[PDB]
Amino acid sequence: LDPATLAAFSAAFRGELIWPSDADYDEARRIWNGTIDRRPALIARCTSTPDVVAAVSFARKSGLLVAVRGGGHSMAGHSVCDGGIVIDLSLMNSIKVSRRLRRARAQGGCLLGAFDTATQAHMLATPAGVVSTTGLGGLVLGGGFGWLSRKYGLSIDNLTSVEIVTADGGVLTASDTENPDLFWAVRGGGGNFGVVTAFEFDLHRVGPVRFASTYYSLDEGPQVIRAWRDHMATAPDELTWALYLRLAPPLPELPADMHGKPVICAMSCWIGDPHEGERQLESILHAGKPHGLTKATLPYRALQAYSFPGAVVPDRIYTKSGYLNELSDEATDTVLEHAADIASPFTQLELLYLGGAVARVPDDATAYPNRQSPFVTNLAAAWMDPTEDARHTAWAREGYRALAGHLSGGYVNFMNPGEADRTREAYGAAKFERLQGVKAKYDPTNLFRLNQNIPPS
Amino acid sequence: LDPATLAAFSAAFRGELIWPSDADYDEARRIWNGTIDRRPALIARCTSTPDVVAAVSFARKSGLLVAVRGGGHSMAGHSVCDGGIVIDLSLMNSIKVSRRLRRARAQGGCLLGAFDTATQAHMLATPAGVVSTTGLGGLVLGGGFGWLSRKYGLSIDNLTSVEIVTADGGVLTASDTENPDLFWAVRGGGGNFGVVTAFEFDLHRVGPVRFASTYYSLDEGPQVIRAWRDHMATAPDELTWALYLRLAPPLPELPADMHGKPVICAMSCWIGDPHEGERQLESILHAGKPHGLTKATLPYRALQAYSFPGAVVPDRIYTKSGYLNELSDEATDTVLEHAADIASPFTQLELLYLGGAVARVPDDATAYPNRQSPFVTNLAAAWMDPTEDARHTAWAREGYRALAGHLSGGYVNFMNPGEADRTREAYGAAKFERLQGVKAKYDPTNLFRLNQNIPPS
Ligand SMILES: Cc1cc2nc3c(=O)[nH]c(=O)nc-3n(C[C@H](O)[C@H](O)[C@H](O)COP(=O)(O)OP(=O)(O)OC[C@H]3O[C@@H](n4cnc5c(N)ncnc54)[C@H](O)[C@@H]3O)c2cc1C
Ligand SMILES: Cc1cc2nc3c(=O)[nH]c(=O)nc-3n(C[C@H](O)[C@H](O)[C@H](O)COP(=O)(O)OP(=O)(O)OC[C@H]3O[C@@H](n4cnc5c(N)ncnc54)[C@H](O)[C@@H]3O)c2cc1C
Repeated sequence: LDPATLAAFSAAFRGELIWPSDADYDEARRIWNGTIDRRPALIARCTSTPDVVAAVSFARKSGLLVAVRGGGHSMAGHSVCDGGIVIDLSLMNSIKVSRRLRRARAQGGCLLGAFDTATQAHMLATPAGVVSTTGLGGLVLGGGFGWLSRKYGLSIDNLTSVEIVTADGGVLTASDTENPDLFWAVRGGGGNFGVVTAFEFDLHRVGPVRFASTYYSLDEGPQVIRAWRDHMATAPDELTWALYLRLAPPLPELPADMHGKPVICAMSCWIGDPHEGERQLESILHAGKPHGLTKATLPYRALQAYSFPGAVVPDRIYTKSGYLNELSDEATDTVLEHAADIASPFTQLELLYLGGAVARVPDDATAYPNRQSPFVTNLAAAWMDPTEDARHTAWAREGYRALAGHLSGGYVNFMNPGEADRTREAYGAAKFERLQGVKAKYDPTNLFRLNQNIPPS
Repeated sequence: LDPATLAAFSAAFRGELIWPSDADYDEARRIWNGTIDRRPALIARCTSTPDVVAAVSFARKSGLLVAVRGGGHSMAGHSVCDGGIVIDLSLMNSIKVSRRLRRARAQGGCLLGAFDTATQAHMLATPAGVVSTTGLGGLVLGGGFGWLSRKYGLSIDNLTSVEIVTADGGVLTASDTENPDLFWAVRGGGGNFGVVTAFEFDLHRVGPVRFASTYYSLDEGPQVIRAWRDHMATAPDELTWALYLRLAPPLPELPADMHGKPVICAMSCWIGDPHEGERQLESILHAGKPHGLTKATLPYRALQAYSFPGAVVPDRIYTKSGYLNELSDEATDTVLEHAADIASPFTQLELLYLGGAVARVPDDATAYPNRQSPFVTNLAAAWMDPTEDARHTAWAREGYRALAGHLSGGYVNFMNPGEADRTREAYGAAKFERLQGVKAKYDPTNLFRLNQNIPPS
């Protein structure tokens, strides 16, 4: 690099720089998806909005490929690059909560767990994903859903404004009253339009929630899934009920006989009065014979911390995901036969139901696509051994292929590293080309292209 | 203030200053103990170690009373002052966790829930308190105990070094090899010796833990508490079992007749193989009939997020606590009789058992006193109404007074605002006077006096 520019950048940067020669480089460059092994020229750990301005201008002037990293959970591996700069936000994880306002301001590098901790100090909360180690940054920019979404919508449905650094180094506010074209785009358009350094959210009061997790044999697979899809079609918003097909974990609540064998793990909660929730959950817990039933009344922060129970975190991941408008009987049996071939104990075939509040938002209100498709399926292969990559990748691909016509769209936040060309299909032509128009205005050179990328014009 | 001193301060300060005229003054100055209503001259929200150096030097030159704020959980209200400066660390909450080193470097404003999130990304953990909103900063400086402590010790038993800003504005490292007198003092000596801007910890791998919570009627109060005190005397380190006497929360797992009436809430976990945990917990669950039994195998981060059942944040608190060397039958009847008079649904009479790894550290190895007393009781009055302060406070004082002589020492982190004169008894003469000698060296002017204070010399 040009020393003057490198020196210039350094003069303006108060964070920590990690070079390939430094000691925390190999670990700083690893992301959650360990199949992605890349070596940046530079890792810039920003500590403030001025730091990110300096890093973005440096990358622009040097012509370095820009990776932005929040929590490192990209299933496509977008948060690390070969030979470019990582704009790493993981040290910007402060959150200010006003109890009086029911508002949270969170930095771009926050983890969900920290966010939930800070808001639950006041018994407040807003929708986010179910794994607490996930970064707020990439989750919100792609939409973000979890236990609270059927009641309160997507994370973007509770976003009130952002502070964002654009590719030319300027700091902008985006809200419904300031740069509203940009505010439209960041609500579902990913990292395409700049580095969000602050997210502001509306918060809701969420007290203890009745929660249940249990396991069904695949022998009862057809009636469980059918009961689930039938019930969710008319369920109240307060009910969330998700199915995860997987090998049974060797946990004491399940008989040793079931351990390591394909099962349906069913998790459900009631967002509302726990007494009503006890009644609602028990009415849906017995479509199959429930094994290893755990029922609890949990602080919301404890529900957020629950997924998923297990001795390790898988090192290698490959996901194939899409939406469904209906889950047909043919589609049910296909999921069940593919679940029966699960090989790794970390792999999950996820069946999620959204709808509710998410569905109620007008389709063009944000850049998030496919609100009106209630089902999400995610074949989430996960494993350890690098020499078994092909078998696990193959399980997720062929499951996806067997379902293909039932599936439409795609959640940008579940895309794998080979799915760069799924961007148009995911958004649809209308949203895609409106996003292209916002990109030509705020990122005309496509400085931000490590994402489900939207080329300008 | 003197405008050239202030102008120098603000020039060196990259954080936020909050003045009494500022919007968010009133909220920034509130702490968790809402009986403490104080108005600082200035709240300085630090964002880095250089910020803390600037604020500390500004306070010293200005002669402002210094309050240090981490998580705001001071039961004595030490984290806000009338007329001084709050050096507020709550925006410094970044955590670096290295999976290879099993190390966590945590800034001095971290909350436990953020720390546990960050370490559990690698299935790692280290002992801390049981409520995730507590500040790491004040908790560790007093010792720190929770679910992992009988197995792995106090938080200070896993602290390997700190970065600390002393009253003269210098930044020091303290460890077993650098400034070891100071390193002894900060491990149990509170905020007396400076502002800790970073804590480094050893981490341990902690996977799923078998957990149980249940409630006993006070009718069976005597046999439950006797079984508890008899069993813990010889329990393995892996078992933690705590009792919380309280009004039963109106939760669906409990019969409506028990709602709002005094009960023993018993929580236990096994830090180890969940199948062995299931065996161990069931052997201790049946000294009385368990009502509202919840059993679960939880990620450790979810165990940390669990406390407490009901999840309501009380506005007003008053605590009386001490250690016990033995729990006699007469002390047991006293605890049961006072619990029967609990008036507020947020109030708890806590019965904890430490021992284990805490008790195997030599007594003089740190400044934390009374490792050899295994029992802790905490009469924690908590309520909403400011016009009823006297009743709630009276319940706590009277309970403590009833216990009398069974109680010795006292955990500095459970002191109330009227307990400044308990510092000597809490530490004991030998530790107190050694701490004074460390105080004479590192804080001779007693600039840091909002704490269980140790005067120099
Ligand atoms: C185990 C696991 C569980 C999950 N659970 C769910 C869930 O329940 N619900 C759900 O909706 N999703 C979930 N996700 C997906 C998650 O939403 C996406 O992986 C998301 O992009 C991760 O965000 P991140 O900041 O952690 O990842 P990163 O790898 O850091 O970044 C992902 C993308 O966001 C961009 N980006 C990140 N931060 C910023 C920022 N501040 N400004 C601009 N761009 C940014 C990056 O450039 C990249 O394109 C899960 C993922 C994993 C791995
Ligand atoms: C609801 C609740 C549950 C609790 N649970 C437990 C538990 O399970 N186990 C346990 O051991 N304790 C527990 N505690 C007590 C806790 O350890 C003390 O309240 C502790 O002082 C909290 O630290 P803090 O930073 O949050 O509070 P603060 O009010 O911000 O600070 C308390 C003291 O520490 C000083 N201080 C704080 N941070 C720093 C720093 N970085 N450098 C120098 N000084 C600092 C302050 O000056 C003050 O004297 C609990 C408290 C509450 C209120």
